[PDB]
Amino acid sequence: IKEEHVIIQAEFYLNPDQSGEFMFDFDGDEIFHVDMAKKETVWRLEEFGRFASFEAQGALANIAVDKANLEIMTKRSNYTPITNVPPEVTVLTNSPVELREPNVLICFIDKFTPPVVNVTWLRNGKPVTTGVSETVFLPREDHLFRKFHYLPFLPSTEDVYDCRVEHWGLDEPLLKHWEFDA
Amino acid sequence: VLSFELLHAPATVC
Amino acid sequence: SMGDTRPRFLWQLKFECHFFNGTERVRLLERCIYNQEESVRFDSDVGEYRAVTELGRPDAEYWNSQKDLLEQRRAAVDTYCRHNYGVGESFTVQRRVEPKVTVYPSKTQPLQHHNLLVCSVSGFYPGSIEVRWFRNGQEEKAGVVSTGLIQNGDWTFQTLVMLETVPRSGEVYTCQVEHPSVTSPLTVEWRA
Repeated sequence: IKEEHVIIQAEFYLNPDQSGEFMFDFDGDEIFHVDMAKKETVWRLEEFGRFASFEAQGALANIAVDKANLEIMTKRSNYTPITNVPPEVTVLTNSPVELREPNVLICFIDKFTPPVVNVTWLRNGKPVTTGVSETVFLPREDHLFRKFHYLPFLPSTEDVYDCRVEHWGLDEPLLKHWEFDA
Repeated sequence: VLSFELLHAPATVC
Repeated sequence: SMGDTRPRFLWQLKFECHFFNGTERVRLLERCIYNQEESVRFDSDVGEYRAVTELGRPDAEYWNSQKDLLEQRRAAVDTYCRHNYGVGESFTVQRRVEPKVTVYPSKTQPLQHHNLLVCSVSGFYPGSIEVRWFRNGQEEKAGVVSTGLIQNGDWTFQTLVMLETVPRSGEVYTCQVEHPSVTSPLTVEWRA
């Protein structure tokens, strides 16, 4: 029975950050999210926007309700704050690595809350800032979150990489190492 | 094309 | 800003549409989560809201006093779940992407001692797949280990399925992949 499917509309609002999110998930993959700054629908695969539509203005009104409801719930709980749950991190590649053949490093950050995280790729100890892309926070059934960050790269046996993750639940930055061996 | 639809969030009780 | 350790407060709303046998059976679960605790839920098998924790009791009571909200939620299996299933079916439910299959040894070791042969199955969708190893046509199971199914985040999956071998000259190892994207199995051989 993989003859079952699940579609989830998942939203959040987080204070004091004033951060909202609105996304749809199908069987664990994001269909789309609403970019809260640009106020637009971002399809996870670009071609989905040729096959379907979505009206982001209604999603943004839901975020206004979610913010008001968070404020009510925060008071109703007597200002009980969230307990931080730190992430676990795995680095892998899109496909088996071959010397100088383009690939993608994937930093997968999982099982954390609240949904605020600072993720930096390091190559030979130094931050690699551009070329990277990242997903929004994806929901889990335990109401924690997961997230993917991607770095296209040319494999070399001399370079080493680290995905450096900072989160309130961690006592120090988590550095997940990756390198290509001969 | 067809449009995905959302469910709207109700206001919690004050 | 540096040194931001202010307490945080989180609210999540999740609407889950569960589909059984196409859209023959549909269940909606609407969940409210404060911090990491679900407080109230609407389950279409119940048809009204129910408190999950005491924090949610006021909302279950208030929402259950609203005829309009309840009628809208009771019809949502059709107006929302089945609707959205129909919108997305052709590119989600029906999405099929064929994997690329490669085989390689895990390290360079001499014949007649232990090695791990790797069958890499890359880039497929949906996640249901069968990856099996054969030695001279006979299936090997005891020495097989895998990464498990890896979701790449981009609507593809991958997996490595590995076989611990003591390869002898002349032996042929085959990795066979069955997957809904192909009508015949994919096979890749490695000759010792």
